[PDB]
Amino acid sequence: LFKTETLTQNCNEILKRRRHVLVGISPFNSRFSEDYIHRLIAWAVREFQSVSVLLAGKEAANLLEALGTPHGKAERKVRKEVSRNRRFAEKALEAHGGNPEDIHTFSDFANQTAYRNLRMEVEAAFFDQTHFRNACLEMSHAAILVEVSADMLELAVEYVIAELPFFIAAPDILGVEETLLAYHRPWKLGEQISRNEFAVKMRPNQGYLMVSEA
Repeated sequence: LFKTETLTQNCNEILKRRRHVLVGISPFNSRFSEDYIHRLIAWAVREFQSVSVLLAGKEAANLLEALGTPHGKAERKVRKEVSRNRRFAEKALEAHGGNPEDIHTFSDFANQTAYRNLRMEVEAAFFDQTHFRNACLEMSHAAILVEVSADMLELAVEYVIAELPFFIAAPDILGVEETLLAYHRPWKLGEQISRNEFAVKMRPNQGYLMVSEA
């Protein structure tokens, strides 16, 4: 039903224990359709003890703004899109035996200590290390995905910075022992992170699970 590919041999060991998976769902991404979300979550609930859903926070508007959508309309548009992702995930979670309250957005933790610490770690790296800054900008290019300017990227990159703590430690934010972030795309930044190319480090209880249909 789904084929999986881990980041590291560590990501693989977390995978073997099947404790928690954090399923990402992106706004405005043709991948996530009601039927697809239903299948993914179905598979998650089967394969793991515990399933959580991660949605896009407020900075998702930065993406629409980079595409020239005006600021006010951008927030309203993101609100509609994300609340719609939520409704689809709630349905699926309810239907397959998961907990409908296990949906979060990456903005929900803004005042949480664990989230703020991590966001600081990422900002310090973003500003200090040029390599990291560029990896991040490449990634925000990926997110916006008719020409793309450097200012568009300085805008959209807020999205990548806000999201990243769930990629490097979700467990600290959600209070869970260990977890895998499941998503359909390859994560290039993650591959570099895993090789110790930056001051940002993936926590030993976190892993990235690339998931694809079968």
